[PDB]
Amino acid sequence: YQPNYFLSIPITNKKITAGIKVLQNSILRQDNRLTKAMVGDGSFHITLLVMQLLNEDEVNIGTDALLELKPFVEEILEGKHLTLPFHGIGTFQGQVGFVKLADGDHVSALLEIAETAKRTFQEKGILAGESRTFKPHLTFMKLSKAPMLWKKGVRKIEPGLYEQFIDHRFGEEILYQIDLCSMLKKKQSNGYYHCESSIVIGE
Repeated sequence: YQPNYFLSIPITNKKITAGIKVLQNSILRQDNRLTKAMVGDGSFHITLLVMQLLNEDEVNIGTDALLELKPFVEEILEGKHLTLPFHGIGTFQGQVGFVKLADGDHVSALLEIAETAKRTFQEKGILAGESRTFKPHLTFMKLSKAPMLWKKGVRKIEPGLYEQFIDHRFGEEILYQIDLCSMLKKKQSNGYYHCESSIVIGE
């Protein structure tokens, strides 16, 4: 199915987003027509769960399900913060560029949170989650965002473009806020997705 909503972990560590800005700019000085492929300032996030919310009631139901999820995430973390280290760069078939989530104990915990999120939402009547493997990543560019690129010979992200950032430590994000975000609504003033509601997992 086509999702229109998602649970989002926003990137709040300014060092991470500043490092990505540098990466994006270095790519652009090499090839400036990649401008519209870059994800917008202020939009950086990890997608935790996708879903469909198709009316006002369902948007309210999503918000309820997010609230209900909070204690579950607290249970899962067992008194330790979840730290997500962002290191290196990867692509999905040369069309989507992303900062990689480093391997570690956090990946399994994150996956557990994603599956518990999927269950919590479905038990409230929300079509959520996917059948494909959860592979969290921090997107910085998508060629699909700039349709004219095909139309003029740019049909893959040149791996040389981000060569210098291949083993760049962008930084670490501690899980705290989880946002319920609209994919299709107008973005916030600061560049972030439209947010229906948020919880904090935190403190």
